[PDB]
Amino acid sequence: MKKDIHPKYEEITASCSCGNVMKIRSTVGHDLNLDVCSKCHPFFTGKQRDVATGGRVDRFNKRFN
Amino acid sequence: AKLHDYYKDEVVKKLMTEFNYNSVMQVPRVEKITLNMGVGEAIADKKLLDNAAADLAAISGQKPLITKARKSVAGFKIRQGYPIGCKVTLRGERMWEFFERLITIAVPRIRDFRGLSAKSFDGRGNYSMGVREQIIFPEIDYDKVDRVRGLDITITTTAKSDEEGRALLAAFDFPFR
Amino acid sequence: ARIAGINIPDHKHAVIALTSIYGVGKTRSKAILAAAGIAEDVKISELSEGQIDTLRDEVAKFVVEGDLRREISMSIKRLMDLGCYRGLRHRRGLPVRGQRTKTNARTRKGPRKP
Amino acid sequence: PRSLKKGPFIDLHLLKKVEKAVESGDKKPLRTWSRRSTIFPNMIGLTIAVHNGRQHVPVFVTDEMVGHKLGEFAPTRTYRGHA
RNA sequence: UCCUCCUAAAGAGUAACGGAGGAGCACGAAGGUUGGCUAAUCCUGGUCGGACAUCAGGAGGUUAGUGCAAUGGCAUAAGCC
RNA sequence: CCAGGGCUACACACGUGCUACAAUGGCGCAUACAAAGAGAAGCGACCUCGCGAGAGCAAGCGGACCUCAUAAAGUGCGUCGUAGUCCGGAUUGGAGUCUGCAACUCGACUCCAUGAAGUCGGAAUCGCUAGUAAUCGUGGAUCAGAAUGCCACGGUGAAUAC
Repeated sequence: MKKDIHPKYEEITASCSCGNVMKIRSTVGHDLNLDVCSKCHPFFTGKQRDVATGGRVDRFNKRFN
Repeated sequence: AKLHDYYKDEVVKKLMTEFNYNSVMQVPRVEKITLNMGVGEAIADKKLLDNAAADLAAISGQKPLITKARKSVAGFKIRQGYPIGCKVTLRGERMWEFFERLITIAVPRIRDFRGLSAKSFDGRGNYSMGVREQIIFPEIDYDKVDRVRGLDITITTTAKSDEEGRALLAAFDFPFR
Repeated sequence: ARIAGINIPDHKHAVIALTSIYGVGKTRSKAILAAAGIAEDVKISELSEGQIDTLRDEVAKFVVEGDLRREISMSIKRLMDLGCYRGLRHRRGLPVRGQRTKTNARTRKGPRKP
Repeated sequence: PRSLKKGPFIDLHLLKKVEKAVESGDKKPLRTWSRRSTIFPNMIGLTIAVHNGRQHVPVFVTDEMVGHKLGEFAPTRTYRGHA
């Protein structure tokens, strides 16, 4: 690489709010806590929960005996 | 980095026991990752260009190169030799660092991830994804706010098919609707 | 500071800045602060991480931005696929609930251009 | 809307004819002037020609439309354009 | 007045109020050298981005380029840095 | 005579009003001051549940006695700190209560979610000389339901007339 024009590039140690630690080399300036990470995520665990696209026979027959 | 090690164990063993292989040079490896930032408004104002270059230096690792317009078209009112876009190419160690940063910390924040497309592939092993907004990379202070300024990433593997590069990216624990 | 939809403007009060998430208005943000026990006087500026994730799980159990966007766009789309009158007024660009359309209903149909 | 302690509404003639056409199985468009009566689960599988004031417009009843009423699928005021 | 093509009849030359186009300049780099590089056009994917700017890959071989008209030429590049 | 539709449509133009564009305000909490009314197939306490619209049981009252009915601005405490904003409440989606055979065309209200134009309005033009204008709330007729209109009642209450 060129020796001056690039900024710093430090290994910083983030901790997800779910708890997982990650030692990654980047250029933030501080160890920053993300809210969600790729572990204990909705879609990476399988928690996407697609809506029932019309349960109108369940709705009606729930409403009326 | 560590996903280079995870590649050299798990991904290469899964691609060995996925396709019929003799040699370890059949199995593809990702050569490079290229960021593009297609600014296009540098014919109007000029400081947006170097601030978008600063955003690419913030998101990626190294400094972006300002690319020039090759063919001049009046339909976008552009001229030969104008600084019209920006690009970074990361290969090797910094590519593996950016790849683990894309997987681990970036795509979790992509604002209603309903599963990104899998028909995106090229025909010779290239993925291409265009983020609508650059916030999802956490390296921004957010206190600076300029514009939207989204970018796009093009990953180039030496795979031949799209089965090949698609299963190779799926070996890297990729979401893939 | 960083919640699943977008950020929170850190200088406002508690319920006032919690409402800025798409998907929760004022009484429901009041229910969130009741569930965390957070008084409304503290702003988001003072809020350390313990109160932040105690806010995060309680707003996670509530319905949030992206799936609500999907639900409203899908329900409108489904009514339009049906063939009813409500979806038909969603197709044309006129109000759906029986408004006066002789002279008013300008918000649904835009500026008074021609 | 109707209160949900009362239940749904269906006119006696419409109910009896729908039950007769479901039992005997013939799926011709039966004609009615009873737009207000709400559809039921019993009513999928039949095109029905409902009144609108001039003609009987036929609707095919599918899965989704069971909560709505019959008059939602027959536009009364036919408007084509001012120019 | 000068330049390029054709008539010009396979050396040069060769007319008409014959058929066609251009010049009265530019550049201290657009010159010299060393080192490097190879086009045009379509196809696919990709944020704004669109027939068409930017990016990545593929077919294809000079159909591209030459400071400026035409002929000859150019890959060892006379093209580009 | 009967069933359904239409009078409620909608590129458009006008009149009359309500509401906002905010700090002389918004919101939360606490607290004070009236008048005129209306009421029998009606008016509905108190009590049980509901965030609620309400529902259930349900005494009193042909009314100076019961019932709607709690008047709100005001007064006091804190925040908001000049932003399309804790201003605005239009539109839309879901969930509901009530009345009536029936709430889709086309009722009203509650609740949750969203938060449109709007930063005082060109050429013009209107009303008003005092408990008046301006601002604030209540009530009644019509009525199964459905007022931002109409008709009243009152609370704070100006400026100017050379």
